[PDB]
Amino acid sequence: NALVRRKSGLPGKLADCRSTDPRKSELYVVEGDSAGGSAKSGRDSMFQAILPLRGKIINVEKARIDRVLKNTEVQAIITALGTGIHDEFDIGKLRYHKIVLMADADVDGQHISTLLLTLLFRFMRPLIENGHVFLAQPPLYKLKWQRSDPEFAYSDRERDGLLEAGLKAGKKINKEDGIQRYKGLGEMDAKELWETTMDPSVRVLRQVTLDDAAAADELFSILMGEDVDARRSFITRNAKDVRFLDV
Amino acid sequence: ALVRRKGLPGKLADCRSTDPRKSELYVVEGDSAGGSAKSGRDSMFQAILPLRGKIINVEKARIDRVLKNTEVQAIITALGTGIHDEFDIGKLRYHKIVLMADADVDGQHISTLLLTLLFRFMRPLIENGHVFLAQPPLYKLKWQRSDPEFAYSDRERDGLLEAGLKAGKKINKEDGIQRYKGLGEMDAKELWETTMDPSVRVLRQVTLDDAAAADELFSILMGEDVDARRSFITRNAKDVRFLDV
Amino acid sequence: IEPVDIEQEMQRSYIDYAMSVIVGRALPEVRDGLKPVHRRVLYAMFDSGFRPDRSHAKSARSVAETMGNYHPHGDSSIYDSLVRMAQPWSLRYPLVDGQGNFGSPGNDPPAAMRYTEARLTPLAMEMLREIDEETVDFIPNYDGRVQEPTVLPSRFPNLLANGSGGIAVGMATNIPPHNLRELADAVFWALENHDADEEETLAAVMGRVKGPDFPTAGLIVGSQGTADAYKTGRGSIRMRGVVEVEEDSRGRTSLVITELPYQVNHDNFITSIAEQVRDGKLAGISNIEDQSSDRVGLRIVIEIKRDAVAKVVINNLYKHTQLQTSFGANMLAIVDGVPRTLRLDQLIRYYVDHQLDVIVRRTTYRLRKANERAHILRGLVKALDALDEVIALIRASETVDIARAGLIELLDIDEIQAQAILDMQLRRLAALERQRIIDDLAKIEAEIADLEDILAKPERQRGIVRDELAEIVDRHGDDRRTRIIAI
Amino acid sequence: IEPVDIEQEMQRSYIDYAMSVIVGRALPEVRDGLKPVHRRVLYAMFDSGFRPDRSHAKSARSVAETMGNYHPHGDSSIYDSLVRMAQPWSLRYPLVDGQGNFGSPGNDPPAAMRYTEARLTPLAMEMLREIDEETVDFIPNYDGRVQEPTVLPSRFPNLLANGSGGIAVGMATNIPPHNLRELADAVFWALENHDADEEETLAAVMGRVKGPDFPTAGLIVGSQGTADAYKTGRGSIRMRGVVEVEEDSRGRTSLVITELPYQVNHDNFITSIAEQVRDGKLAGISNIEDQSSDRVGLRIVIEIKRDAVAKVVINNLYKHTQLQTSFGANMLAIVDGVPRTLRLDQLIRYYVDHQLDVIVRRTTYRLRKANERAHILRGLVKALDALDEVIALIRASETVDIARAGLIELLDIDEIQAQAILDMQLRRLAALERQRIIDDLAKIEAEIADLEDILAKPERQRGIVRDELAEIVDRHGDDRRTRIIAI
DNA sequence: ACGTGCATAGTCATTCATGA
DNA sequence: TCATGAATGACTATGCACGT
Ligand SMILES: Cc1c(N2C[C@@H]3CCCN[C@@H]3C2)c(F)cc2c(=O)c(C(=O)O)cn(C3CC3)c12
Ligand SMILES: Cc1c(N2C[C@@H]3CCCN[C@@H]3C2)c(F)cc2c(=O)c(C(=O)O)cn(C3CC3)c12
Ligand SMILES: [Mg+2]
Ligand SMILES: [Mg+2]
Ligand SMILES: [Mg+2]
Ligand SMILES: [Mg+2]
Repeated sequence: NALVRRKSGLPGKLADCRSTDPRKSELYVVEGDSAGGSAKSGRDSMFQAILPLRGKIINVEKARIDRVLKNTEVQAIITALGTGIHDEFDIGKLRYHKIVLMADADVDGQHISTLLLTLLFRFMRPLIENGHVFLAQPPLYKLKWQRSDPEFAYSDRERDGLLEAGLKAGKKINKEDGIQRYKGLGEMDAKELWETTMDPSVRVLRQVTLDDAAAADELFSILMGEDVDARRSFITRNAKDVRFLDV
Repeated sequence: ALVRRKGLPGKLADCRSTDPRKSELYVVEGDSAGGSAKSGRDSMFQAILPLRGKIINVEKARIDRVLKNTEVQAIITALGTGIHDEFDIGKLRYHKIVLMADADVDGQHISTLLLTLLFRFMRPLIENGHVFLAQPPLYKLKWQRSDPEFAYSDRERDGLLEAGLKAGKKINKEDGIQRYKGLGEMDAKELWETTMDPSVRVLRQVTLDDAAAADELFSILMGEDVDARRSFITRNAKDVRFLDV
Repeated sequence: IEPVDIEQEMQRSYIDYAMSVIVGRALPEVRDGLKPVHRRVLYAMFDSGFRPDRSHAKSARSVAETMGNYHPHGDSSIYDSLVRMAQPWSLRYPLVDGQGNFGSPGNDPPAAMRYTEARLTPLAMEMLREIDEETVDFIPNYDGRVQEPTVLPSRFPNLLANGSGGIAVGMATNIPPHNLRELADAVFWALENHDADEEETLAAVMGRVKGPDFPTAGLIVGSQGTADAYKTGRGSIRMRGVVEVEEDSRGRTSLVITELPYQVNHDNFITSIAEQVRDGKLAGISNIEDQSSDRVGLRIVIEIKRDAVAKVVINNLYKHTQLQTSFGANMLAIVDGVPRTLRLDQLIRYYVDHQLDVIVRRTTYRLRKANERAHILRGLVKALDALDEVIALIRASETVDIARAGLIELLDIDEIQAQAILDMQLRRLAALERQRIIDDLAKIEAEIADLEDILAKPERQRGIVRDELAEIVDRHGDDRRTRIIAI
Repeated sequence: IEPVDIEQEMQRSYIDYAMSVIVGRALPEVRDGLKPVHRRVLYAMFDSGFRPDRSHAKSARSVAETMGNYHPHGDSSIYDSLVRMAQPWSLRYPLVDGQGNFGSPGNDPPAAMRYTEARLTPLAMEMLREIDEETVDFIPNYDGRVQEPTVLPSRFPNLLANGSGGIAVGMATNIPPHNLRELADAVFWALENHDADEEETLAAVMGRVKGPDFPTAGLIVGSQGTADAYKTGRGSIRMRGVVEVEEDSRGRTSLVITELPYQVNHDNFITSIAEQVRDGKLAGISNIEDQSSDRVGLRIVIEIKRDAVAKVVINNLYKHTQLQTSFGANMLAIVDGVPRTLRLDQLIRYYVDHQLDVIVRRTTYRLRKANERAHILRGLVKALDALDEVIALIRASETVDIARAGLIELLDIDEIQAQAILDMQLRRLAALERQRIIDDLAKIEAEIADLEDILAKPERQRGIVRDELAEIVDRHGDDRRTRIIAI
C-alpha cells in the first residue's frame, strides 16, 4: 500500500511528507498558523507532514452534519487523513499511521484536543481503536545554562529537578535570560519544536486508547453535547477531584 | 433627481437628499476616517465613500486593469457618470465631490492619484468645478475654560495661541495642543466642526486653466517615464515653496 | 510511548478548560466586577502612567503593555476589550477615556489600534486607588517576571454599576448596570446596619436600588422582573425605547424614536423594520428615515399612513422589533474563586466586606510604614543630642563600617537607624532642620496613634468607607437615565 | 471657497510626496545606513531597555513604543520592518535578536506579533554606542513630546555592511552587504591615509573590499560588475548558488544545490524549476526533491536522466532559473539631506567623517561633565580642609540659605559647590571617604588633561576610531560567506 | 437563528523603479 | 509580470449559553 503525496487534490494548508508509505508516515495536526509554520520547518519532511488548524474546531457533537462537512478545517482533516467518515470509513486508505495532535500546553490547547478527539471518535472511530491517534506533549520550560547545552522541561516538577541537578553539578544560569517559559507552540522556533515534539528519538507522545466504547460515548455526549444542564452538573461534580484521577 | 440607496458600491454611505445639486460626496482616505465621517456628516446632503489604500495610477496602469480595481469602480459607480467618451454629466449624482485625505504626504499622494483619475476619465467634473479639496485641521487648542479652537497651519496655531494667552485664557502643558497626524485620529464631532460643517469647513475648488499644460504635467508626474519625472523633481522641488509668493 | 485512555483525557482536559474559563476568563469577580482581561488592561495602563493627569497615550502601548506583562493572549481581542471599556453606550461608567473613533451603537466598527489613543478615566482611578498600599493580594504574572493584582481596590461598586455579561462553560452571567447614587445609598445603609440580617438587608437595599440604569437610557416596564433578579438572582426585565408622535403640516403623523433598549444595534434595528415592512408585517408604516446625527443623537422617523393609528403601530413595533426587548438578568459572579448566583443583598454585602478589607489593609500598611519612619527618626534624634560625639566618631573612623559599628555602640541604636545617621546630609544639621526632625517625630507619633485607633474601632473603619465613597459619588455620580414606569 | 489650479496642486503635492519618500522613507542615510523606521525602531528598543543584558521583550512592546513616540504609522508594517532586521538571511549583520518564528528564506511567513519576542543585538548596541553623550543631533518627534536622534553613532560601517534596498520616487537604491573585516581594513587605511586624494583612496579601498559578502553565501562570478559598482556607483554583479554533483551506486547522477544567490526565495526557486519541466524547458531533469531541513540547511536534489550531461543541465539551470542571477547594484544614499550616488571611496570617507564627528562630540561632552564634577570636587576639598568650621556654620543658620551664604563667604565658593557641600552625607566624613574625595579630584583632573589632549590632536581622534572599531571587529567580525571566483 | 464577550491571523490591492 | 521593502486594515469562522 502506497499513496501519492502532493508536490506542485489535497488541502492547501497541508505540508505533506515525501514518503509514500503510510506505515512510515506521520501527520502532525497543529494548533495555529505560527506553530504549523515552525513545524513545517523543523520537521523531517521525509516522514512527517503538517496540517495547521486555525481557530477552535467545530463541535461535531452539537452542530448538524451538513454544517460540519462545510467547515473548512474539518474538510482539511478528513481529506488529509484520506479515510472517509462514518459508514464510508475505510482504514485501508489511511494516508498516515500516526496522527499526532499537537496543541498548546495552555488551557485552550486542551479544549482543541477535546474537539479533535470528538471529531475522530464520532466520524473516524477506528483510528482511535487501532492506536493511530497520539497526543504530543509540548515543553513548558527551556533552561539556558551559561556553558552547557540547554535543557527542556515538560512540567514544573521537571523544571525544579533539572534546575537542582544542574546547579548541584556546578552549572550556572543567568537570572535574567534564565528559564524561558513557553506559553504556546507559536512561541517556539523550528529547532525547538524538533528537539521536543517532532524528533522521534526524544518526543513525548501519548497514544489515545479506547477501553469502554459505551462509557466513552456517554462522556462525549455529556461534555460535548447540546445538554447544558448535564454538562454543568458533571463539571461541578467531578472538577473537585480532577487532581486525583491518577493518584 | 436620483435615487439614493436605502446598485451602488457597498462601501458607499449615500445621502438622503435625492437632488444632486444639493448633494455632496466626500471621498475619504481610510476606513477609520470614513467611519467617523459617516457619523459626523449631515446625512441629508452629504454622502461618504471611503477609499482603502493607494489608488491605482490610471496614467501607468492599462485600461482594463483599472476597471478591475474595486476602488476605481466604487468612484465611477458612485458618481453615476460614465468615463471618457461615454461621460454624461447629466447623471452626476453629486454636484460637490470633496476629496478628503490626511494632511501628511501620503494624503497628498492619494490626492494626485484621484485628481489623475478624474482628469483622465471624467475631466468635465473638474472643468465645471464639481471637484473640491477639504483641508483637514492640524492642531486642536484645548483651553482650560474656553471652547476648543482648531488650526489648519503652524502659523494659525501660533496666532490663536498668542491671541488666547493675551486674552487671559490658559492651556494645560500636558494635554495642551493636540496635533492631528491624520483623519483617522479624529472622531465624528471633530470632523464635522472642521471639514464637513458647511459654515466652517475649508474647501478648495479645483480649477483647470490650461488643459494642454495640465495634460503634459500629468503625463510627466504620473507617467511611466521615470527620467522625465526624476529631472522634473530635481528641477522644480528646489522652488516648491515659492509657487504662491 | 505512554498509553492514555480517551475518557481520562477528555474529562481532564475539558474540566481544565471549563474551570479556568469560569473562574479566569468569562465571569466577573464579585469584589471589583472585573474579568481578568479588564483588570489586567486597567492595571497595565495604571502602571504605565496612562492616567487622566497626562495626555492620552497611543492605545497600542496599552495593549502591548498588557500583552507583555500580564495577559498572554492576542493583541486584537485585547484591543477589543479595551475599546469596550471606553464606549459610553456599553459601559454605564466608562473606565477608559478614549480619544478618536471608538465606533458607534450601530454597525460602525471602531478604528484600528493605530488610530486611537486612550487613558484611564477618573472613576477607573478610584478602581485602582491606593493599590500600592498593600490593599489587595498580588501574585506573580504568567512567567513570574512581575507582580499583578488579584483584585482591584474598587472604591465604588463597579460590578453593580457597570454590570457584566459573559459566556462561560456550563453557565453564563448577565448583570445589568445600575445608577451609582442608588448603589451608594444601598452601601451607606449596609454600613450603618452592619448587623442586619439578610432578610432585612434585602428589603432595605431593594428600596434604594430602584432597578438597573442602562447607559442607553430607555424605559423599564414593570417591577416583577427587577424584583425577581434581586430576590432570586434571575429575572426578565422588560425594556423599551422612547417614542414621540409628531404631526405634519399636511396632517400626516410620524413616530420619532430617540432612545432604544440596552444593547440594541441601531443599524440592525432600522434594517429589521425595513425588512418587516417589505414582506409586509408592519403595515400602516409609510416611510422609514434615519434623521440621526452626532448633534441630535438617535432619531428614527417612522411616517405612518393616514389610515393608521399611532399606538397600534407602536404596539406592533414593541411586538415585532427590539423597540421592546427583555434583559435576561442572571446575577452570576465569582465569589472566593467559586461561581455563585447572588441576591442583591449578597452583592452589596460582599462588596462592603471588600471595602472594609481594603481600608483595614491600607491602615495596616500605613501603620507599619509610620513605625518604620518613627523608628529611624528616633535614631536621628539620639544623634542630634550627642551630635558633637557622633560627628567626631565618624571622622575618627577609618571606614564607614568602623563608623557604623561605633554608632550603634555610642548611642545604643539599631543598624538601620545607624545607617540613617550616616545617610544624613549636612543640610539636616542646620538649626531649623534639626527642629523639623523633632517635630516630624512628634507628627508621626500622632499619626501612629490615629492609625492604631482606626484598627481598634470597626466604627471608624465603616465611617471611612462611607465618607470616602460619598466623596466619590458627589464628584462622579450622575442622574438616572433609564426611566422606570408601571404596567 | 478658495480656488486652486490643478497644476499648482499636482506639482506641490507630488513633489512634497517624492521628497519625503526620497529623504525620509525609502533611502538610507549614508552615515548609519539606516532609514527612518530602522533608526526609530532601534532607538525605541534601546530607550525601552530591550538590550542583550536583559531577556527578550515581546515584540509588540517594541512596535508600540516605536509607533507611539517616533514613527507615526501602522503597527503592521513596522513589525515587518523589525522582523526583517532579525532575519539572518536578510541582514548580513542582524540588528535585532529575535526569539521565535521569524519566517524562513522560503514562503514560510513570520509568526504574528503576539508570538514573537525581540531585543537589540550586540552589534546594534554598537550602532547606539554613547548616543546619550551628545554624539548625534536630536530633534523633536512628530508631536514635540519627546526627542529622537537624527542619526545613530553607528560605530561600525552599517550601510556597507548590511547594505540597503529601497524604492523611492524618481530613483531607487540597491546597496549590497559586505564583510565587516574587509570594511574595517578600508576604514583603517582611510584613517592612516587621511590626506590621500580620491583616486588613491578608491584604489586602496577597492583592494581591501574584495566585493559584496551576502548572508546567503553563494558565489560571485567575475570582477567587472563589482569594479563598476565601486567606480561608478552602478554595476551588475553576477551571483551563483553552489551545486555539487553526486553519483549514486550504479544509479543516476543528481545535482545538489546547497546555496542560492541573495534574495532568492527557496520555494519560488523549486517551483520555477518544477514548472519549467512541465511544458518541458529543462529536459535532462528526471526528478526534483527538496531534502532541506533545519539541521542540514538548504538541500535541493535534482536527479538528472542517464542520457544527460550534468554540466549541460547546470548551465540550463543557470540560464532559466535564479540559480544564476544578477544583483543590480546602485549605490544611492542620502548625504546631508540630498540623494547621491557614491563611489566606494566616498562611502568610506563619509562614514569616517561621521565617526570622527562622533568621537570629537563625545570628547567635548565628557570634558564638560569632567569640568563640572571637578568644579564641585574642588568645593568639597575646601570643605574638608576646613571641616571643623563648615559644621559650626551650618548649625547656627535659621535656614539652609543662611548656611549656604556663609559657606560662600568662608571658603570662597560658588552657589553650585556650596549646594553640593550641603547635599553631602555624613557617610563621606569617614577617613577613607575623605581620601576618596581627594583622589577623585586627582583622577578627574587627570582625565580632563587626557580629554583636552584628544581635542587638540586629530592624530589621537583618528586613533580612537581605529582602536574602538578594531575592538568591535575582533569581537563581532566573522568569516566571508560569499566566495569570489573568476570567469 | 441572532446578539452577547473573551479566547483560538492570513489574505486581499494598490504606488514606486528596475530588470529579467 | 515578478521580486524587492516600507508606506497606505477589514473580512473571514468556529466554542460557549441563552432568549426571542
Ligand atoms: C487596505 C489594505 C489592503 N487592501 C487594499 C486593497 C483595496 C481594497 C480591498 N482590499 C485590498 C486589499 C491590503 F491588501 C493590505 C493592507 C496591508 O497590508 C496593510 C498593512 O498595514 O500592512 C494595510 N492595509 C490598509 C491601510 C490600508 C491594507
Ligand atoms: C482564524 C480567525 C478567523 N477565521 C479565519 C479563518 C477562516 C478559515 C478557517 N477558520 C478561521 C477562522 C476569524 F474569522 C477571525 C479571527 C480573529 O478575529 C482573531 C482575533 O485575534 O480577533 C484571530 N483569529 C485567529 C487566531 C485564530 C481569527
Ligand atoms: Mg495558546
Ligand atoms: Mg496618514
Ligand atoms: Mg477578532
Ligand atoms: Mg501589509
